[PDB]
Amino acid sequence: TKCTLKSFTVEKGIYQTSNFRVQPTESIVRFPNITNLCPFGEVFNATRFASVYAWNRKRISNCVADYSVLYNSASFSTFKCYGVSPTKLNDLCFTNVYADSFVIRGDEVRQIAPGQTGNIADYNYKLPDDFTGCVIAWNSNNLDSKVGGNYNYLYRLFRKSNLKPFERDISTEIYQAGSTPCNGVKGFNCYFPLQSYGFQPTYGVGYQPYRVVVLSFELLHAPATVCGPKKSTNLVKNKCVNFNFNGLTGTGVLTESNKKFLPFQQFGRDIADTTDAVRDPQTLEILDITPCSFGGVSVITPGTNTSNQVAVLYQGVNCTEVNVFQTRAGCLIGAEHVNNSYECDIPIGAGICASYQSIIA
Amino acid sequence: QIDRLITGRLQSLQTYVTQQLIRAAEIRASANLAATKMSECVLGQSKRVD
Amino acid sequence: QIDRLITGRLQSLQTYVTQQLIRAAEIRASANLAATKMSECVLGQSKRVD
Amino acid sequence: QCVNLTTRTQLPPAYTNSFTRGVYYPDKVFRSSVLHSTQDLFLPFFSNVTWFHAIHKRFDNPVLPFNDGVYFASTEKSNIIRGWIFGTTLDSKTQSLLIVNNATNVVIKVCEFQFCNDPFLGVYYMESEFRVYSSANNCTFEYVSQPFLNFKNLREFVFKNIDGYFKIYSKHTPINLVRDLPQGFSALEPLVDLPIGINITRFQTLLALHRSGWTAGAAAYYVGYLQPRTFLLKYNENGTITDAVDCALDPLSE
Amino acid sequence: DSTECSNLLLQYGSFCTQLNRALTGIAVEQDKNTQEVFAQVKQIYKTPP
Amino acid sequence: DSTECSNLLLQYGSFCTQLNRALTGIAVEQDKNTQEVFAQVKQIYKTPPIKDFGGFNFSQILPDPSKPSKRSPIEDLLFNKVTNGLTVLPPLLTDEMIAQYTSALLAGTITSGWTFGAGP
Ligand SMILES: *[C@@H]1O[C@H](CO)[C@@H](O[C@@H]2O[C@H](CO)[C@@H](O)[C@H](O)[C@H]2NC(C)=O)[C@H](O)[C@H]1NC(C)=O
Ligand SMILES: *[C@@H]1O[C@H](CO)[C@@H](O[C@@H]2O[C@H](CO)[C@@H](O)[C@H](O)[C@H]2NC(C)=O)[C@H](O)[C@H]1NC(C)=O
Ligand SMILES: *[C@@H]1O[C@H](CO)[C@@H](O)[C@H](O)[C@H]1NC(C)=O
Ligand SMILES: *[C@@H]1O[C@H](CO)[C@@H](O)[C@H](O)[C@H]1NC(C)=O
Ligand SMILES: *[C@@H]1O[C@H](CO)[C@@H](O)[C@H](O)[C@H]1NC(C)=O
Ligand SMILES: *[C@@H]1O[C@H](CO)[C@@H](O)[C@H](O)[C@H]1NC(C)=O
Ligand SMILES: *[C@@H]1O[C@H](CO)[C@@H](O)[C@H](O)[C@H]1NC(C)=O
Ligand SMILES: *[C@@H]1O[C@H](CO)[C@@H](O)[C@H](O)[C@H]1NC(C)=O
Ligand SMILES: *[C@@H]1O[C@H](CO)[C@@H](O)[C@H](O)[C@H]1NC(C)=O
Repeated sequence: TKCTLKSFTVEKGIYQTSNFRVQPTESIVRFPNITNLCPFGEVFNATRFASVYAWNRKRISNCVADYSVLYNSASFSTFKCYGVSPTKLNDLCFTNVYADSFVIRGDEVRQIAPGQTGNIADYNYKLPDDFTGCVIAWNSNNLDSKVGGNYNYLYRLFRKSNLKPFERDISTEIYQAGSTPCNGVKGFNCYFPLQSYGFQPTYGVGYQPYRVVVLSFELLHAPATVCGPKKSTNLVKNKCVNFNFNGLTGTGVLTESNKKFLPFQQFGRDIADTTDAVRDPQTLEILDITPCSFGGVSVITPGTNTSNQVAVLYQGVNCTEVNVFQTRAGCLIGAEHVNNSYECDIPIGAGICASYQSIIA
Repeated sequence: QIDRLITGRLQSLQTYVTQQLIRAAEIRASANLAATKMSECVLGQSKRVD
Repeated sequence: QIDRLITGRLQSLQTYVTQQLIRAAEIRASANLAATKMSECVLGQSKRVD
Repeated sequence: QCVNLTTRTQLPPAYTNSFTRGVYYPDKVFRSSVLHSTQDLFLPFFSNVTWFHAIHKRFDNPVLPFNDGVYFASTEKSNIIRGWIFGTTLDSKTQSLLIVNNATNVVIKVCEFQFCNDPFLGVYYMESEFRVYSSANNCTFEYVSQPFLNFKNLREFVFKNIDGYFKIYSKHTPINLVRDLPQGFSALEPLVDLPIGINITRFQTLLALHRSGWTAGAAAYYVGYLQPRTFLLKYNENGTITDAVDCALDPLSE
Repeated sequence: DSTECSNLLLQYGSFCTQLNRALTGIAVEQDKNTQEVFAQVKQIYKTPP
Repeated sequence: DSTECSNLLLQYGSFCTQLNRALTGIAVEQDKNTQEVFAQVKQIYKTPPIKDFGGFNFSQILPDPSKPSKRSPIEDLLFNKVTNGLTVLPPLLTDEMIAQYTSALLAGTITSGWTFGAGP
């Protein structure tokens, strides 16, 4: 009170000095059920992968994507992102994801990169200089390789011009190594562009076949259907907590509600447009949001020339939520309630007055 | 630019309305006094000095 | 952005407190009139017309 | 497969009164015993709504401009109206949205379709005739859901294209009136929001033929257009919109 | 008559409604003041000729 | 509860203190107004149990003993006909004590004339 009045002596009276707050104790985040998962099992772990001149493009959209399972997997020998962060894939949202799957040699795994120049980069699969997304690659020597040699995986060796980014070329036109005319007829200086790989189990690390899946993100004006997973916590009721329900955040006491919502309605508002009712997204139940018990802290004292005894009034605060007496004005601590009636010395409110004789109310 | 002009003109209009409310309160007090004089001096003879 | 919200809400609160002070002056004038009528019509017989 | 229907009878389209229909819930917010004034794309009260018939020989399937929204009213018996055609140019050059309800389920597709000039379905007295498209080349979005569906049923629909979201509001109403729109109040609940993100400027209803040439089953439907205006909506104790005030209709409601 | 100005002015809320309400209250208060001062009789008395 | 907002609000100084002090002045002015209007007597008078006032009936303005609020029928009808940091402070005088003050004024002006307003 001396701090509030900017004086070392306090006259007899009641002085509003501070503002009692019920501090939030927990944080409750309730987010709806993580269903309709993206089909990453049929892209990363499919039956047969495609060649690199005819790489399979899978469109990931209208689903929720759990990149934490993909990132925490130890089978992947290469997980390199060029436009995003691996730890923020579960937080960001994208319109759609293009998954480009193919098989290359182990020494050509570095060639799927922006600014990298190679045969696979120029003739088989080209990335732009402003590429966003992540390239994932893992060894597949136990599956793709055959003791007689797996010749099913072809790759383009010759083309007149370099690729545009995200361009396919499945054409089988005979290349002209020299300047002799070739009408599709092979000769001394005219060769077929698609050659087969030499995947065998006796080769070392670098010649083993590597399966590569490249995820590319689009951030167009289409709505962001692809988002990360939502980790909803448990629900705590009857306490002043910080609630986060489907992006609607606030602070309040969450109690059971008798308001019966219609099934299309999610939140509830009073006359003054304040959210006082809400539906939990996990379990379809209705909760009232009572604001925490904020109050004004008033100090009831006589003069400091008389005595240093004080009483504290918490305005509009019940005595179970803070010589303790409950008034209609609030909870009064430090004053002894008496049954006698006197004239009002220090006004408390609602017919209650305080006086010094100790402090009585 | 319109945000600057809007906040300037809104502050001017709020100042004008506040001054008009204070002057309307003063004129209401004067009119209550005039109605009291109409009741007590015209419609009757007043013992109140001055 | 928070500064814009702060100055808007502060302007709203100043407007509310100003009009509350004007209405408090009006209610105080009405209550002074009511106390005068309590003293002169209830606690005595008044010669004042109307 | 496409078929020109050449046994139609020429007749100008009709018009009738909207009364107090076309109201929908503007948001997902419960409100209790309060009057809420809201600014949104609403259908004007007592407005001029376009009336189309299917009677025998009338078969009304034209293409109409979408504008900012479409109120679709359906006085329906025996399920003649089956879906709608959504797009801009209605050919393979652009990307179009398909809403169909056949005998099993509802299918929602966003693809590059080649629409026929006269698209319809057909029921043999059994549905065994599908002539609504000729091709489907590049699909971007597919969505299979639960089925939405004297005139006995009244079907109200609101379609909106706002920020790439396709809002479908709907309400089922049991009526027993013969010819025109009944007079009453019914707020349309939100059914499904679609992430389409496409331009739509024109629309077309999909009907079904009855075969036993072709015969048109008795049906009538109504097209209204959504305009940006203010409604004062009344919310009861249970939280349903029971009455509304159009703020730009007359000075009394103003 | 600038519609962009009114669209930006709607972001500030109901200040204009408050000012119009206060001015309307002042305007009806002036008529109430004249009614209270001068209309203290319901009979229009006339002097003799 | 935003701490960054309050840190930015401390740059504007004591505006909040002025608003709180003006509202506190209004709040104590209302109690002062009620005190000046109704508490004009320091003696709580009662009517006699026998209401023999020479034919004059005051039952519609005297308090009703059957009602728990101890209000007059006219006062009961009057009370029936009237229907984010925000707090409402209760008034210092409750409605029961204001009714008690009006009952004391009525008993004084019925039993004692204008003499109780000028002395004993
Ligand atoms: C149904 O009628 C329409 C309207 O005439 C036909 O559409 C035209 O078809 C001819 C056929 O070569 C084209 O040359 C025109 O350009 C089309 N008109 C338009 C506006 O596109 C349609 O082909 C008919 N259906 C069938 C199956 O013949
Ligand atoms: C004074 O007035 C009251 C009410 O105005 C009278 O009470 C009524 O008495 C009659 C018959 O005794 C009843 O039928 C009414 O119902 C009473 N009215 C109420 C409101 O209770 C009372 O009789 C009058 N006289 C005295 C001497 O008290
Ligand atoms: C195959 O890859 C997918 C990637 O989504 C993973 O979920 C699945 O567990 C893998 N299969 C096996 C047998 O580990
Ligand atoms: C969502 O998950 C909870 C988890 O217990 C389950 O009870 C509920 O049935 C699921 N579905 C819906 C629609 O809430
Ligand atoms: C509706 O429009 C048509 C022509 O567009 C017109 O003939 C008709 O009178 C209109 N209806 C009303 C009720 O004005
Ligand atoms: C949508 O289509 C219409 C006509 O088909 C055109 O006028 C309009 O510009 C298009 N909108 C966009 C954003 O391209
Ligand atoms: C309805 O349409 C879906 C999708 O085109 C199709 O799979 C289904 O077979 C159709 N139903 C009938 C009865 O043909
Ligand atoms: C659309 O389809 C045509 C023909 O099938 C094809 O040439 C074109 O590449 C496709 N475009 C896209 C974006 O899929
Ligand atoms: C609200 O619902 C109750 C049933 O819970 C019903 O008795 C009451 O009539 C309804 N009120 C309105 C206005 O529809």
